Amino acid sequence: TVFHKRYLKKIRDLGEGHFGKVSLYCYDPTNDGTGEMVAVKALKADAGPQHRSGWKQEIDILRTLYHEHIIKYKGCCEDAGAASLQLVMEYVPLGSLRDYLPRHSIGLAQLLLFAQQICEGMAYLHAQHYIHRNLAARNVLLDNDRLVKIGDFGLAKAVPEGHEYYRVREDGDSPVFWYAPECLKEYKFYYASDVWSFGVTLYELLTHCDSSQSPPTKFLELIGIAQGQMTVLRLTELLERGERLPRPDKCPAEVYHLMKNCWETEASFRPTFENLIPILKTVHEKYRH
Ligand SMILES: N#Cc1cc(Cl)c(C(=O)Nc2ccnc(NC(=O)C3CC3)c2)c(Cl)c1
Repeated sequence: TVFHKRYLKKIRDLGEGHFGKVSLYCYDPTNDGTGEMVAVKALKADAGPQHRSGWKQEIDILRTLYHEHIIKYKGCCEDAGAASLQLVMEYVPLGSLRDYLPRHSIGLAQLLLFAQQICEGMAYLHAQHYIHRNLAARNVLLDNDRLVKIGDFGLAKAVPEGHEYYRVREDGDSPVFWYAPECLKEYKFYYASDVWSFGVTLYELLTHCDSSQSPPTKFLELIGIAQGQMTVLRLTELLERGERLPRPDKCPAEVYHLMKNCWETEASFRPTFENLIPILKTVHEKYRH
């Protein structure tokens, strides 16, 4: 699929991803205004070869993924000004849950349905031999009150069939407050590491993405702000001591125990995304009416 820059009409900026900005565009070749709304993710024109290779990877991965709980790849547009490809994705009407939840009081059963859907999209992603490496409520988009879609794949990587992990490197933009201890210490990302991040994402939905209850806030309240280059080391240590994010207000005790099970120090003790699907289907059924 191909898109033409001449027919793209900018509405407003949607935000910042891993490898650039996301903008709301009205693709209208008829010139009336009835054209379909598209989310266009662009690579910054000033980025070096280290990001240009990572951006091409993001497009390639999203183009090969097809699932109801994963943002749809619409096509590619030739960016004449940046000499790269502009990622054309579907416009998810309600946006990210990080922006949606603090302003819209969403029921317990409804949030449980979202987590179930995240697990469904994540199980497919793992079946296609890919790790997300950036699972957070910030990267979970809402299409309607009963439908959720996984957003950005800037940090997503292909796990080669022979191995169960992918070796990561030192980076300042790493979502460390959503990362398992094995990613922070041994620099290894397993399929179980995405399950740890889901547990954190589930914690966010249950707090209604309240920034004062957010993972960086709660962990920095424990670590402190005057720890030099040892913020991640102090994070690794508290996670080893068995310290975890607190139970959100009105969150059921059994749901918090599922969270803690996604937060097992040992990667092998953590449930897979396939194990979580029938479990969340039942928990959602219990809390619905
Ligand atoms: N960090 C980060 C981060 C993560 C993601 Cl996944 C996005 C993103 O792609 N958001 C999208 C995509 C498509 N439609 C909408 N929809 C809306 O924004 C509607 C409210 C208007 C939002 C952004 Cl911008 C920043």
